[PDB]
Amino acid sequence: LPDFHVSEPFTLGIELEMQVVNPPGYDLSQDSSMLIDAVKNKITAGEVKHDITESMLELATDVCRDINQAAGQFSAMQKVVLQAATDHHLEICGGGTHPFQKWNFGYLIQQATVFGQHVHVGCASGDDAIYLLHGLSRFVPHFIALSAASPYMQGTDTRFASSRPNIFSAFPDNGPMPWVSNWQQFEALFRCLSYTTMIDSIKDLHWDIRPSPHFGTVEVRVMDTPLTLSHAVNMAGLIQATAHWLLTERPFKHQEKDYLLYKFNRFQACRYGLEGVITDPHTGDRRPLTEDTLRLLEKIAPSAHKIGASSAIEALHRQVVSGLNEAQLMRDFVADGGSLIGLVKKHCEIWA
Amino acid sequence: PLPDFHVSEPFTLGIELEMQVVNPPGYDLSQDSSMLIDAVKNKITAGEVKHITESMLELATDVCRDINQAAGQFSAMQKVVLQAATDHHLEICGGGTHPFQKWQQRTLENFGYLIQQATVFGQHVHVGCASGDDAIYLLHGLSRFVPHFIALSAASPYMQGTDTRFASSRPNIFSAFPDNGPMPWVSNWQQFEALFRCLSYTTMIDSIKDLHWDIRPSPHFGTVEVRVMDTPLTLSHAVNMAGLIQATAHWLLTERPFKHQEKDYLLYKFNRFQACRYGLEGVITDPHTGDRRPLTEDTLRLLEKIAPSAHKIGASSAIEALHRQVVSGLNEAQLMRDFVADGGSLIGLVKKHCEIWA
Repeated sequence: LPDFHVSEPFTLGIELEMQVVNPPGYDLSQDSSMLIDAVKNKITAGEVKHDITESMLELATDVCRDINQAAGQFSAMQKVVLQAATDHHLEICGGGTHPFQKWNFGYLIQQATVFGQHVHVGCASGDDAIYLLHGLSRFVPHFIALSAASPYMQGTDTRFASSRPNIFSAFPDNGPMPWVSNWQQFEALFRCLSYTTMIDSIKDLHWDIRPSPHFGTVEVRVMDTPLTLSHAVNMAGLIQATAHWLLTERPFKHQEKDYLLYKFNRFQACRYGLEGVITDPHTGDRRPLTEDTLRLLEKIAPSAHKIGASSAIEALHRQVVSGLNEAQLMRDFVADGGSLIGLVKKHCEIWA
Repeated sequence: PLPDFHVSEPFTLGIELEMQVVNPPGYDLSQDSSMLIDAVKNKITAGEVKHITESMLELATDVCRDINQAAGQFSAMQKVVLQAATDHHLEICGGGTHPFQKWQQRTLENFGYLIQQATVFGQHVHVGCASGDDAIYLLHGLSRFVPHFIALSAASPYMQGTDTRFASSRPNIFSAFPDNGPMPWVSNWQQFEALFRCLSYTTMIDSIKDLHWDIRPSPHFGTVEVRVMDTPLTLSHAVNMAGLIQATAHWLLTERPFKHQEKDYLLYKFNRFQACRYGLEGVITDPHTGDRRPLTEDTLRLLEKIAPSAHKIGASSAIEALHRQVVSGLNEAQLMRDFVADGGSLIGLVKKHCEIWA
């Protein structure tokens, strides 16, 4: 593995996997490679690629300093993209799963395509990356609940706020990174994992949060892709302010037992969103995520000012206080008599 | 708190087989394994026959001293069950999954669509031990061969009518639950209680029985329970898998051949996946040395180390039959695939599996 790249203070990078739908039926497209081959010169900052499926358009920012910069690169990418979409009679929308799309790892891979948002935070060293990773792992339940946007799967209400994460549960590498206390221990772990033929690079390990020594960042990849660009930017600010608070204040001394209930709390967030309950593994104390998330928001507020994300922190606070659950909001649209086709159309208009 | 760990006679055996009750002439999972059970009330001389899941019949031996006593208790329950079946026009067969069946507690609330799949069927083996520390040592020893147990028992390539491409797909059914796979690491009984105390702080678990681990300790029965295997097509195989586990348990606790450390589990999920997907053709990788070898080869090394222990406890037959299987280059999953490749239907396949069990 290469030396851990020394990145600039808390740099930021965002990747969004958007859905490409084909009107008027509004199911996922399969001919969206021509979208990239339509913006292959119409994007100055950031990057746009596509999956092997052709139903996903990935937008990525370059390395930014704050959410205002990310927001600008996304805004500029959005105009071109929307133009190309219209030019090809296609539409773009966010969300963790397409509501009705129906589909060697055999059948595990034969499930509908899903859409996630990844956020990269710069670190100065490997030991800092490891500290940042463990610190962020504590709020993964919170990051999932705040971004949950995938209640529907193949036409049925799964009851989950975010069902997308269930699609990877059978894979060996799913979930939290195995524990390591520092960068040296991480290199040994990666060395051991590399023994299998399945693992050749870190890119192959789909942990919820993973470090990158080549880019000098820690990557959070547990979130559903948001319905709007602004919410995606706010989640990124949230993660950047938490990173700043963790690394500058070092509020915790990380212990393996901090991860004991990691999967149980992760499940509660996927299944119930902010109404899920988080349990402390050391004391057994339980708290709804709405309450606990408000406490995270108040704790990282000063750090949010410092790196320019206080506006994201304030908006997330307003949303937790009022409820605003996209999962439910989708269910209400449908409960009010709207159709899944209509819901996808609504989401296309919303993203624009 | 958890019960004190019951002092069992070491190496005794308790076996459970969840059998499939199918309905001719369509051969789908039946919804009457109840009237069949009520038909065998009392008839069972030793052991027990119970359901949960109207398509499932569970055959459980009592606590046995050796595999022969076990082969005995099953053979007798089998005759009884086979006759009750005949009188109700139902049939019985093994296998980890029903090849074409499609789906129709406080678990629904929590998991929703995740548990609304097809019924899966496993063989469970309980090995008695003297204490909690011994149970922990025994569990870690057995965790090293979980890939071997799965591969040797693989018999669930089909799921809901479709070929999954796995040898044993049943072990994935619980991949979405927070407590599936290997038990979190603890080094002795004292730490295990601390582990269980932690886990029970959550809503879905108040007892050892709510845990979906591959291998689970039972302070109540005074046993270490291996629960990763698919229910085999025959009773002889079920009995032979129990003898392997018993022989390995004997080798582990008497020779104490490994010095257990958390790093031993590092590649547990990758090796577990290789077994599920390719059966004995799977490759096993050591996390320490990085050595890679197919499960066929590794299973033969296991059979060698446990031959002496098997002789003393009366399970050499199990070991020899397993050895022939390993070098036979044939596996239930491929035999099911060949059947279908040759023109057979999944329905025909189930009918054939009922004739095999009988």
